[PDB]
Amino acid sequence: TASIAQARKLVEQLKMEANIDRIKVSKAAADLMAYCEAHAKEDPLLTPVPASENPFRE
Amino acid sequence: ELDQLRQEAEQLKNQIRDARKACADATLSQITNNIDPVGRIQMRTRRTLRGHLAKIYAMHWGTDSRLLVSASQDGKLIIWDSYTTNKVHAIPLRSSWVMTCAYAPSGNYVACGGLDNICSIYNLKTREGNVRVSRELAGHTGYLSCCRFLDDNQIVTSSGDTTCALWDIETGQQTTTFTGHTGDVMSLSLAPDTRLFVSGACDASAKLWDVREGMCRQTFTGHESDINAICFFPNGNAFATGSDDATCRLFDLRADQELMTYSHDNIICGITSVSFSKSGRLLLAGYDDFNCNVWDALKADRAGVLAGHDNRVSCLGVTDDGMAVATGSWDSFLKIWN
Amino acid sequence: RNEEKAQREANKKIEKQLQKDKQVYRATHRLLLLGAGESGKNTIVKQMRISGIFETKFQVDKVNFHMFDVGAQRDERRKWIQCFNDVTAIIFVVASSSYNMVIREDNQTNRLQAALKLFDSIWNNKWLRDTSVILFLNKQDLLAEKVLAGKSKIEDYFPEFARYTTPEDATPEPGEDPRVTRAKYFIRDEFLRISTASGDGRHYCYPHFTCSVDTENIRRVFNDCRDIIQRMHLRQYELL
Amino acid sequence: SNDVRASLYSLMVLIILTTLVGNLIVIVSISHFKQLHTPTNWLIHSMATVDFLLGCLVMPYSMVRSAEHCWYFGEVFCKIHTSTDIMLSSASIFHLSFISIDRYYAVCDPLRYKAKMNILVICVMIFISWSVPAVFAFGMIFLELNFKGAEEIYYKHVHCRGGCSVFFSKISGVLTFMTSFYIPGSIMLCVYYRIYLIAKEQARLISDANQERKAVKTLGIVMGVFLICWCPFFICTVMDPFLHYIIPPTLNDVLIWFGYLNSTFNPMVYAFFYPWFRKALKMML
Ligand SMILES: CCc1[nH]nc(C(=O)Nc2ccc([C@H]3CNCCO3)cc2)c1C
Repeated sequence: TASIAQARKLVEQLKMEANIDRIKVSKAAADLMAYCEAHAKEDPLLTPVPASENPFRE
Repeated sequence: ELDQLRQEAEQLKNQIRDARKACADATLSQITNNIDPVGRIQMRTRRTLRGHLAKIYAMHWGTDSRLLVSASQDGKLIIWDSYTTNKVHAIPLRSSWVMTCAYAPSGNYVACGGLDNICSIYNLKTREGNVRVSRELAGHTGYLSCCRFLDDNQIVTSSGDTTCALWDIETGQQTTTFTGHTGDVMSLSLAPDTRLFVSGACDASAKLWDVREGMCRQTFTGHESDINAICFFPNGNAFATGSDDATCRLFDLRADQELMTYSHDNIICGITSVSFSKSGRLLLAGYDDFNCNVWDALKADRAGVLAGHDNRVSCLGVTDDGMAVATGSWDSFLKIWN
Repeated sequence: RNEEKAQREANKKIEKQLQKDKQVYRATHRLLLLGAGESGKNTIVKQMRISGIFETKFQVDKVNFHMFDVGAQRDERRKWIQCFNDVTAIIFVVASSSYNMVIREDNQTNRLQAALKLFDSIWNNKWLRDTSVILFLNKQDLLAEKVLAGKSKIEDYFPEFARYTTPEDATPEPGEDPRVTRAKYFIRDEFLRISTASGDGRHYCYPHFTCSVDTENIRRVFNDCRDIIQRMHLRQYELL
Repeated sequence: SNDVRASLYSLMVLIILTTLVGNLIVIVSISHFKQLHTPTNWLIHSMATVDFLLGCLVMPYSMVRSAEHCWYFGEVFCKIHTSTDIMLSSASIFHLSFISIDRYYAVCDPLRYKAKMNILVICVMIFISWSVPAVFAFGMIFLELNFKGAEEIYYKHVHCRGGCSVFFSKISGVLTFMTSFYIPGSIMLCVYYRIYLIAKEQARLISDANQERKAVKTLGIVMGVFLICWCPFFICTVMDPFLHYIIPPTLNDVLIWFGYLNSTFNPMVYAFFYPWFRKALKMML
């Protein structure tokens, strides 16, 4: 039936989702922290940027 | 046979949850506590954009980071020049119920959508000075929530029919229709690599879709209300989700894990719009408390508060270079804050 | 700079046109038009006449009216509802006739129960708290020929109406078949019972009795809207 | 005695400070809020501004004139003084009448309110109420039009009251009364009576549907303030010329000070009485 077909589709989708490589959360957190600290040097809108370079002029 | 399918689905769910629990053997709370806090942050409004009639429902920015667009409940799509604070374009619509905006990377196409279930593509730079509806997009049954341009001849539409769709502008066909979810979808966000995008539905479950293969790729859960806003990390590894339960969350694609979240025991309203900065150090979220309450992306600490609006904040945006922030609320007042 | 002068003049012209659009938008009055599947809304919009969403514009005497007959939203959802917190009034339309135990939806209960649940949900919604609901009962003459024979009594799925007695408010001035007046005032009374649960002076209810198709469906709306605004302007000045 | 003089000085200081602070608070609150820029709020702002000018540049100079029963400096300053007091009080009266008309259109004709009371007509109201009083106030005073005769009466009456004072003749007084305290008062009375009837019928309908005082209290407050303040002064000054000008100056002092008390009480009836304004003010706090 239609319910049988949709349940089989969901089961197959779950099987496909299970067949995915797993990456440790620590590595992802380290990469995120590294990117954040590497690009924090420029960081406009956070660093005290000079008042004569912002073209808003107010 | 239905019972067998149910039991095998439950077994698969048990297996995947056990695998997820096995992988979640670490957390970043301690290490982010080790890092130095950013400190005190305060910003003040620089310009104020006004001229709409009813509550502003959307806002999007162009790659030039100078001009932008806004959509009103009246039925007006207005293209602003933010530097000089001028209106450069004004476009009336046929449907008065519009809740979408988009601006083409090429800089000459604009889209709009909403209850009418038709997404209109407008040609900004034609032989004639005036701007005309280039094409129309039928097919969706439910209301359109948002629309994004993949390129100059492609577009992605998210509708109230619990189904999203790619569209080729030239042929006007609902090619590459992504079907999934149970409840309606209301938010979308593309990727810099222009190969994947995530969608959020009211059933508290976000789906990462790959455009090329045209089927579902990843699934993320963890919220207790409808998904109200979505944004995608500049690095392309993470994304931010905002719901109506006063909780913002951050997830990572590679780990496929519900990562750290935010909470402050002084707010009860729901989030409406969420957006990062250039470097991703701080995250701006709009609430119903008539202000933008900015958080630190790593410390999960309230570092700065941005008041100045007197109604619900329904859309906010940060330009690509992290140069400035724009916020538009239900008082019909776009304001640039820096 | 000639270029900046051109920019300024273009912005001025844009503002000049948007001002006229402001005047026209401010002049008119906008009314949602929410109804049921069985109730005949096409007939009413056709009478006022003489994409999933439709609009019908008309003027009664001199006020411009915009009726937003919604047909595009995802029915089993409330997200589209908050888009309508600034309309003047909702023209709720449920017809009096019920055929013989006919359900509005497959999972929904009978019409005289699904309509009650719909009215309750719309009334108690937090986003809809300053809008006055206008009931509009249709297919009245069909009910007049329905209960007249007595075969399909209201007692088919209503344990009451046997102990019900007509109130003094019943004034059928034409005087036609005073037997049906009991039934019509019954259905009006369960519709009016719900409006008093959360009624705290912010939003009212305006029942009506409409038979088939008639031109007066225009005029009534006019009158109702007027009254609503009066009360809305007598709570701002501590006069009501 | 000096004790009564000191008491008068203290009372007048209290009155001037009260009017200044109240009008300033109203002006600053209505001046910068996006949620309240309705044209009627512009009319309230104009009321507050004209009351503030009256409280700043007219009150203190007549504060001491009545205190010592004498005038310090004559020449031509008292001319502009008596021509400014007229202008400011008349502007206040006209603003009150225009507010009444606006509320009448707000209630009696509810669904054509914003297609008639837009910012264009309200600007015309402000312009008329600022221009018409000023022209006559300066013309009559400068062009020697106030008495148009009775020179002996003018000279002996002005000298008695302290050196310079407001004087009215028969025809001038009759025209002043008819043009300044008959159209505004009658318009206000008729408008608020109609609004009272409408509110009474609507309250009765609601009461006998879901089974008066507020309308009585509010219209009371408004009419009581206006009448108790202005009516005695105008009635006395219109009856006096036909009674051979037999009136002690203390009555005139108290009547002018009742008009001033009206200028002081005005921004509490129209701005401090309604919940939305107090809500905004407490939101500031
Ligand atoms: C605009 C038409 C007009 N034409 N004439 C007058 C006039 O005389 N009004 C007026 C108002 C107040 C006073 C009091 C107030 N403070 C005490 C002393 O003066 C006197 C006169 C008007 C209005």
